[PDB]
Amino acid sequence: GEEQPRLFELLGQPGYKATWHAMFKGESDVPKWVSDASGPSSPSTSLSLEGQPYVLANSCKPHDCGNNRLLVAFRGDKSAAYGLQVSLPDEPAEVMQTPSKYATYRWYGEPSRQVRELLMKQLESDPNWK
Repeated sequence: GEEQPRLFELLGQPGYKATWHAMFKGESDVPKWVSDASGPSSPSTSLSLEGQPYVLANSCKPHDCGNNRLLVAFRGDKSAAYGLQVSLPDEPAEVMQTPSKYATYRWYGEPSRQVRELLMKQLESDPNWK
């Protein structure tokens, strides 16, 4: 794996910007923060999945970061992107303990099961995520 720019940085580049835009074609009721994907973001990673390259990026909703997470997998060649939006409720307190049991997921780009799993692994890289 190799460090890559953060999502807001990637999306400033003409190539990633265009692939991202294309991902939302035909989608309805997409929150502005998701299509913008301009909020806090930790470093991305380029890696391989069974010999196919992806750039795995993340962001979260400004000022509601823990409860609103975005994970993205761009193909290495930038020809397609796949996305995962994670939503957590505010209550009960145990959401913080086992967020996986409370989360609602929305998928973008019609990812395969294997790409879905790759995106879940990125989410699960947070040591508090369980």
